[PDB]
Amino acid sequence: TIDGIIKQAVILNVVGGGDSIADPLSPGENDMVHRLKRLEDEQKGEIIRTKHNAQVIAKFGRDLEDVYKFASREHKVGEEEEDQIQMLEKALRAYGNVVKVEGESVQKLAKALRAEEEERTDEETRMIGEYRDKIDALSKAIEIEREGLQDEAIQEIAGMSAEVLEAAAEEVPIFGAGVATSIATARAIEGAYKLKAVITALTGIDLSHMTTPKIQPKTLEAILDAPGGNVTDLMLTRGLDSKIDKINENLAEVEHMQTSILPRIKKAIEEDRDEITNWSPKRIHPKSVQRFRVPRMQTPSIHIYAAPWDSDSVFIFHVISPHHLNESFFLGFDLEIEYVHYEDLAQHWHSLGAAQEVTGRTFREAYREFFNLASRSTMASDIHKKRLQRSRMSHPIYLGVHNYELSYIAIKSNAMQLVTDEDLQKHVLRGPLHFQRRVIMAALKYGVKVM
Amino acid sequence: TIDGIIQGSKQAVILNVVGGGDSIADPLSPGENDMVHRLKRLEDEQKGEIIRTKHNAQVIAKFGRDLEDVYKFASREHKVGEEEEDQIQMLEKALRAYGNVVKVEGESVQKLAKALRAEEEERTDEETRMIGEYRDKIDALSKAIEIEREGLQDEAIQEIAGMSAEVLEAAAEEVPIFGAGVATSIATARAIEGAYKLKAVITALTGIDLSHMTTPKIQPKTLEAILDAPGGNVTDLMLTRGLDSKIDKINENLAEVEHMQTSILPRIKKAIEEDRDEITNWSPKRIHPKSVQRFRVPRMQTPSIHIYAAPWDSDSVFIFHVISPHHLNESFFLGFDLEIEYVHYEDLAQHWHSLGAAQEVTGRTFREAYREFFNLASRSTMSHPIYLGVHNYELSYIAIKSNAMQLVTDEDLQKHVLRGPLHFQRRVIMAALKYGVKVM
Amino acid sequence: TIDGIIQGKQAVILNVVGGGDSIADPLSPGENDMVHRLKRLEDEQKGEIIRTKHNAQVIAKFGRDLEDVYKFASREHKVGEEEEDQIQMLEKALRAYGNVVKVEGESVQKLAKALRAEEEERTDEETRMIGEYRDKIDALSKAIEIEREGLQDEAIQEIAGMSAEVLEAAAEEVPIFGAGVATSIATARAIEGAYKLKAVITALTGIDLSHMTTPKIQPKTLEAILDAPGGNVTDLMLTRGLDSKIDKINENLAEVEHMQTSILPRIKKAIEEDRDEITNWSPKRIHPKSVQRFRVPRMQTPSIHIYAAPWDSDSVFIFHVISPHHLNESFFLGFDLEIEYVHYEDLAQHWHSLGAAQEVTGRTFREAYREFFNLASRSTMSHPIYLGVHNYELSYIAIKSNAMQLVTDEDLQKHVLRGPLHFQRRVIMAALKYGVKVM
Repeated sequence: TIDGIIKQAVILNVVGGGDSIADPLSPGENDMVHRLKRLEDEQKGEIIRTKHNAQVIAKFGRDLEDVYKFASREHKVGEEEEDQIQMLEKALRAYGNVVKVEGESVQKLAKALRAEEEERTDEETRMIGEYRDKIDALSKAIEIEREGLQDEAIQEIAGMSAEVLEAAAEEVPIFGAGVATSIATARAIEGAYKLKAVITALTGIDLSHMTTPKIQPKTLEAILDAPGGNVTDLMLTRGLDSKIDKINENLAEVEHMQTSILPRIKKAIEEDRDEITNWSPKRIHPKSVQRFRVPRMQTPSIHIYAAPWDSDSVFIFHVISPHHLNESFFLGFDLEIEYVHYEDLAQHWHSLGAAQEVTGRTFREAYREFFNLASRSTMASDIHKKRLQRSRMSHPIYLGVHNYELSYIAIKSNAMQLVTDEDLQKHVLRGPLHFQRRVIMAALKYGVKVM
Repeated sequence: TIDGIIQGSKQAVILNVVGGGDSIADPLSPGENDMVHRLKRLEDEQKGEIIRTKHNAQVIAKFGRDLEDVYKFASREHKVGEEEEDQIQMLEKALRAYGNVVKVEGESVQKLAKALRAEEEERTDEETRMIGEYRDKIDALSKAIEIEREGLQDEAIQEIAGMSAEVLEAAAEEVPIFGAGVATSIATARAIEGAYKLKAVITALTGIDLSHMTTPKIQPKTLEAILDAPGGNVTDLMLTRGLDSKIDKINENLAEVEHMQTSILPRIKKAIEEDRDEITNWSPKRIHPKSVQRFRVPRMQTPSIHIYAAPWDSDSVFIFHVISPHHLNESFFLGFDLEIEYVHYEDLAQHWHSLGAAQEVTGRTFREAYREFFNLASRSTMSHPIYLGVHNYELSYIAIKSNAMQLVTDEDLQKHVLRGPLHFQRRVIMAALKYGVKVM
Repeated sequence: TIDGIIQGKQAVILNVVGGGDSIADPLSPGENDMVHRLKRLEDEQKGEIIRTKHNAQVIAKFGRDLEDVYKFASREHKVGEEEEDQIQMLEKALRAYGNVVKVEGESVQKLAKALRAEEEERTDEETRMIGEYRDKIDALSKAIEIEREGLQDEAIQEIAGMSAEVLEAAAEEVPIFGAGVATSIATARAIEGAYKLKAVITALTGIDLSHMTTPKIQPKTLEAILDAPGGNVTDLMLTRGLDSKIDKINENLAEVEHMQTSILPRIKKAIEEDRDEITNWSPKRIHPKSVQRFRVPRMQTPSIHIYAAPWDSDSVFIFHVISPHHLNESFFLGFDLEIEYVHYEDLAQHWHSLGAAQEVTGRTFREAYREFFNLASRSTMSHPIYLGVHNYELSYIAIKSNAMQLVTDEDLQKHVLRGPLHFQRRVIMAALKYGVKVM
């Protein structure tokens, strides 16, 4: 229940190609980053499919094409009508199969990087060579970007388009090798074949959290850690271990869906046999699957809340972890009082959540303390104190959602640095207040490095 | 004219679904309002590719090859010389196709509505079937809304539920034309119109904006009835309230397209023949932009929620000017000064643009309306308002009017609306104008 | 270097909403980012229609090279022995881009030349072509006429509002394909985008080319239409817009020629130099390592770069507009709306790889913000907060001329600063990008 009271600094992210930030207090901008991401991923997928369909089928199996065809090409009726359970199983299996292939590739490269030099095979030597050539490009890019900064800057380290970022940053491209416009990542392949899209379409279960970042913050940090000097093989692993963390987190989610939730969906279909007009054993009726609806504010994302009074200095993050690790934390801000709150919380009791030992406080208990502790600060004006006291007896106003790309543990670690690292706290709050709020979001999602 | 006090200083829900549902915006943000339209167009174009690929044979079997002809002209073929398309024949084809799609939608809702308000014994086997299938979807929506309601904090103002477009179609769409109970395959009349670029081509050839001719993705009165019956099964009669709201909008759309065909189409034909000797290389097969500027509505007189700001630096003052479809040439004023807890309402006169049907000459000018508004507002500080832009609405004009009416008269509404950051309060007013809020 | 005091009828942004290029609040990093994201998605959807409708005619006119660049970008992926020579590709895409814009340029030149030629001197086809251009201008005039009497007594906003397809039909002087058929008009900007020419150059080299574009409407064309109310715009007056277009086309042509003669040879050199610095090096591949030599810092790209004050102020914003690399020029344009203050200053040339060398005059961007922030901070040394980028569509000279009117035209200064401050900032952006006309 941390109530910590708050040179060049860089957001560990790339603009253009990289994932977007938003002002936490702007519901519109947060909604639009998701809308734009979906439209951009759909246009990318057409290129992946056209370029690589034969090779995707050869590697991952025709199941991926089957899920794609069902999603957007064919609609079967009567006797030929698709078994939607068989479809749901197919899409879950395909998603898990794509991410496990990604994981194995990063594991192999990570293992090779921490395997002396003499001990490395010819192909281990080859593969580290190819990875280091890309890292050299990223290093030179970051070098040129760094001396372009003003004496006192708070901004993202670099700026490259998605195609340039894939060519330089993506460690283990599945197809597309060293041809720009042709690089096919596991995230691109999943999106192209609409694997998550179909799982969500059939079950109502949101899976936006099951993704990977386009660049690893710890990779960027290591490049800055070694200025001109070549980043150690060991230092590179930090980024690669962050990636495997997220991949394993994704794999555990899909396995939790297959072993825990899939059996109950099957059960629900047979139970509703006499509750549904023209019931079919081949169809998942929306009625049968509302059993597994998480409340919109309990999905695995950064949920943003505003103060119940007119304030642009107060915002609450409530970040929820994947369902299999049924965890969440509170991160509150009052920039007018230079105040930051952190707290670990209890587990939700929604259908999708895995059961844990019942420790931690309620989100409700957490916002009462946030407003309470704020009203006690010596820095607070008599007007502000009275507004915080009114808000405390009041409840926070839900704005919306902002999906995160790192592991839940890494977002937790990012939040921890925002509450404890006092050096961080003084390079973050500079410039227009609305700009400060974006920077806090960026610090929560990726991290900032001070120089 | 109605002028009350939005008293500032329970739970209140916006009758809309996030994700799948139509978007709101801060009225004072011109950028966000512009981008909701841009994003909607891009999302509808991606959806249309799936509708076309999955259903083209069945669309042609049901609505006729005219829809495919409009699509092909819009985005697949470009004919030249002797084979060059008669653009009037095209304009007629697209208007006819649009009208044919919406009349099929209307007939389906009518049939379901009629069945729902028929004695159980009186209902046919298929009427019993169809109400069964509709109720199964409503049960899903009810359970969804039930789970969503106990997730709310003690004091919340937000949208009732959150589901993706594909989940919302499966649970909310009463009369899917194709796609039955297969997610990713449900084809609505709104999806079919968009997929075949019917409005797109009418606008492209005439310059006439038709953004207003749409249907909502969920009926607010349907959501209201579900909340009206907590766990308890919504009455068949109660369900009709949403279905009647839908038929209102469909009939409103049908009257617009009929107004375009009988009133405006003849004058466009006339204008082409009149400009015979005013146009270099004139063709009877081409609609020249010169000939069709006669029918240009001023950008601020289109059927939408038009947003204006105060001529001084204020984030508390904003004016809605909502214009009805051209056939019902009506509009109203809805002014806000949140600093003074003030709301203005007023019915206004009819515009004299080409597209407007003539009415009896009552009501004050928009100019007369802002003078009073700004007079009261400037007391806190003649003034002319700053136009920000447009925000298209999905319900009937009558339902938006009714929504505006509740913002001026329902004092219980006024006290749950202005809470949190002022920018958030402005979005909530927009949401209340577009969909409505229910208090609990 | 000019420092003036902004002072304070109808005033109009010389742009069309819907179909026309977007503005943004300079102090909103999100809205600036999203206008670019939306533009790319809209251009990709448009390109599918251009390709499907016109592929045979594009190949007949410009050659199969355009289709080859498109196919490489989004349709095929060759491997092993059959793998594409990425240098041959880069040359092909640069050649194709240059070939499309030079065809556009020649068409505007021909129409411009005809418009200045005395009526008797004009050929039958010169008479035809001016007739067709004037019919479109009449449509634009009537559109603008109807739009003008819809304005309130005191209005500051864009002159007109039409969708892209309606704007192409009425405004685009020299459509390459699509003639007088809405949904079918193919501009050089549409054709370039459809065949992913710049997309592939950027994808292979990392060099941003967002600046190489044309506006969807010429501000000087709109100005001339307002200059002649009901009265027919003179042939000579129309040329002002047509000369602005040729300015931008020639600016684009000089950039691509600068890329081909100056930068392309060094990229080829860099590939051979890194022969022993790259694991599994190929003479057919452009490795990202080899092309970082030519990376412009993100804040030095040819765009309107926006900076905020290092303190909490919504009245202070700095434009730093950078010209195309071949004309290695830039200027500073600072605003403090709380003090009614505007700063202008010409600056020095950047020393990034892509910049053509000039004579070493002008002050540093750092020197420029020091003074700006000094005067501004008096209301409250300081370093500005970078927000992001906003690409411009007119010639660099025309944006410079637009900035000049914001600092010197005192009549302009009093119709711009009216209404909510956030709205005022958008209007300044609009005035910088297109211009405003007062009536």
